[PDB]
Amino acid sequence: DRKGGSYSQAAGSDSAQS
Amino acid sequence: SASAVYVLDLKGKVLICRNYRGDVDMSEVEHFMPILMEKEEEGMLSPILAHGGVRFMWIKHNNLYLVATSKKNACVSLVFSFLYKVVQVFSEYFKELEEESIRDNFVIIYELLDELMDFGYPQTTDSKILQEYITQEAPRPPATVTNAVSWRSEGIKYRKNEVFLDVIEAVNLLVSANGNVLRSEIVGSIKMRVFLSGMPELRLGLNDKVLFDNTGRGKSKSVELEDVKFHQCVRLSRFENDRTISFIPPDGEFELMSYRLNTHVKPLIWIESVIEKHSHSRIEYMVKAKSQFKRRSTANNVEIHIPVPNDADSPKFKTTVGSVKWVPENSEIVWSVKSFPGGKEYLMRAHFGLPSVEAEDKEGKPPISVKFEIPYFTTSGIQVRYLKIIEKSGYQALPWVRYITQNGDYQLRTQ
Amino acid sequence: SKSSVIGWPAVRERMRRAEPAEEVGFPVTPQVPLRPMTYKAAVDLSHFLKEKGGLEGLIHSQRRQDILDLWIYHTQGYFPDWQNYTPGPGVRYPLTFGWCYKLVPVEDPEREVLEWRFDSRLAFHHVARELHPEYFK
Amino acid sequence: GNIFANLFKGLFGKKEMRILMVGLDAAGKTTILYKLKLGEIVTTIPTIGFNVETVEYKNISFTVWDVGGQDKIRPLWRHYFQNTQGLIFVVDSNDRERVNEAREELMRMLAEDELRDAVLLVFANKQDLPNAMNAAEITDKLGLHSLRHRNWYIQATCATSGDGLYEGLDWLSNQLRNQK
Ligand SMILES: Nc1nc2c(ncn2[C@@H]2O[C@H](COP(=O)(O)OP(=O)(O)OP(=O)(O)O)[C@@H](O)[C@H]2O)c(=O)[nH]1
Ligand SMILES: [Mg+2]
Repeated sequence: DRKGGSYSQAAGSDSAQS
Repeated sequence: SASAVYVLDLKGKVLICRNYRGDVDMSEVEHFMPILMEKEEEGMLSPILAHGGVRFMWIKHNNLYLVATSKKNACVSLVFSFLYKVVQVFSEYFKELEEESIRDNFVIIYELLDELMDFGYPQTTDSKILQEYITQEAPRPPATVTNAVSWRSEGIKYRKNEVFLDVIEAVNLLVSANGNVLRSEIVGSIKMRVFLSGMPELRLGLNDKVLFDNTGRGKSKSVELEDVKFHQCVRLSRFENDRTISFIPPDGEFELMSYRLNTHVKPLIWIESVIEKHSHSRIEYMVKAKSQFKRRSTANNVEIHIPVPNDADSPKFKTTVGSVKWVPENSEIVWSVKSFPGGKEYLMRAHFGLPSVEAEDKEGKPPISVKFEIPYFTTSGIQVRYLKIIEKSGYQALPWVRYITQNGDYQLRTQ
Repeated sequence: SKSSVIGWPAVRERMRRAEPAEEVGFPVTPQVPLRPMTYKAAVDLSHFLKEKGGLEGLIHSQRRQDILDLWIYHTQGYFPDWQNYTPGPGVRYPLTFGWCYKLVPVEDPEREVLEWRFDSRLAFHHVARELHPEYFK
Repeated sequence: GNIFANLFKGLFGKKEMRILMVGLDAAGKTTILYKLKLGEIVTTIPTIGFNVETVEYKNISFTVWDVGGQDKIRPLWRHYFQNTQGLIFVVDSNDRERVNEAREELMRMLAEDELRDAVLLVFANKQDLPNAMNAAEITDKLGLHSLRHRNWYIQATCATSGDGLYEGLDWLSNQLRNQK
């Protein structure tokens, strides 16, 4: 855990925009 | 166009001096202290002084003033930027910025000052790059300084490829005494701690309103960042062409982009405070805090500062949730709340005495500032879409990011 | 996907209940991944919707589309931006490649009645990209 | 926490209480205070400043803070209003022209929101001449019954004799202390 909000994984790019 | 960059102290003694052009005599620093004292005592004190034909432009540090003398029509903005870069380099090299390290790190301090700027024109300012050529515990300079990429040293290898992001929000509200908010702006801050192998070219992608409009998806929740300030690694041309945020992340923690857009929504925390201050008899503080944020978000470490009287004594706090303590050093009541669930309402009833003898001079009405910090809550609604980590060797990155919502210049004007 | 299968009937019922024509904030699930919908994911979702039914032939509405996008985001973590249709008038193709769902007339493009129609050629032919190359970059 | 020490102290008497001495000049306030403390009619010069004394009776330290009735000291009564629990008003029934001034001063002192818990204590001073009024005519003239949320009690005390001081002290103790 960590104060200020748990870290979340990020995507690689806009998969819906090609 | 600084003539001599010097570091002063609280007693007027120059801890360290390093002339760059020699056009200003080293004895002019002695008159800087009397000039600063005269300016402070008359209300005309400014960061840029003027000793006849020589201007002493410098900023105020934690314990010493980094005054940089100049004689010609040098760029004040350039001098300020050089001073800020020097302060950042000192902070990176030395964990403390005080007189304890000035007199103990002179051997490396002199070398850093000499290498940073020559003839008044700075050339190297990257702490990470500068740490490979000037150390306090010498090889040839790294090719990063000579190469175009001066913010990412080549050859960096790590066991894992993890990049931690930090979407820190700054909720600043300027609420007047009439109850209306005048300045309500939210400044984003995307600080990432990139730790990867090699020199990856990060391709940051977010749900920007401009990008959504260009792609044709200008109908969902998009962050309308009025001003976007990218870092040095971020390519300005790529962002100006098609809103492409492509840059090489540095090794360590650094600020990639700093969004800043106005906010037209209601404040997350609403403070309804009253002042039933009797004429030299007593005072009442009917302060009520209303949380307008979402109930799913909790404002951890909520500290709504209520400015109490300076000469108030024997105060009593009648609150509901959270501990209320009065600090005589700050002359205010700190309404500290550990956990503040969204939609909660905390009511406090202050009661403090007052001396019979009236004060000789007025003390003013400092604004009430809250210290709410709700993690995992993005007020602007901006969400990261993708992060294109591309490396020539080829590796599977594991990017990470967290959203933190806090209070910036969230002050409330008093009556 | 057991969760997706369970949510499909409730989502279809909610969409049917809403006619064809209060809380502030944007909470985010802790540790829940958020990313745009992929072409393979869009194709799988379209195939699942076609097999289960309730989406093919249903009257297209803003409320129903928003509810479906919100349910998809909740059950999968996909941003509600890939469920976009090409501007009218006429048949609107999905903006995101791989989507098998499209809007076709049922009778100003805003007042034209549109319904969701399955189209397997959407996952293979970039009709939306070809129609709007500028929007695809 | 433990309150055994407090109970032990209260078993033999712990409460002390406070009191105030205000009123017009030459109203017997200094003489009344001297009689309460010592028990003799001591002649003193007019109180330019103030006199502070204490009286020990009924196991309660009744501290008396005499305040003069001078014009320059009339607005100085607010200094003693801080950390004050009691208040005693000394009327001057032998001064018909000064009766209105004393009533106005009492009304001004009683019209402050800081002094609310101090119960009214009207003492009929100079109760030795035939011109002195009774215990009801003075109260009726001063309108003591119209003081909302004020517990006032009119008592006649003779400065030369000292009669009625014990009754006033008992009334003050009963108003301050609400125990057996
Ligand atoms: N002879 C006589 N004089 C009284 C009596 N009661 C009040 N006085 C008058 O009241 C005055 C009392 O003054 P002090 O005892 O010195 O104190 P005080 O009442 O506060 O008067 P100031 O000091 O002027 O404020 C005396 O000078 C008397 O003239 C009384 O019963 N007999
Ligand atoms: Mg006297």
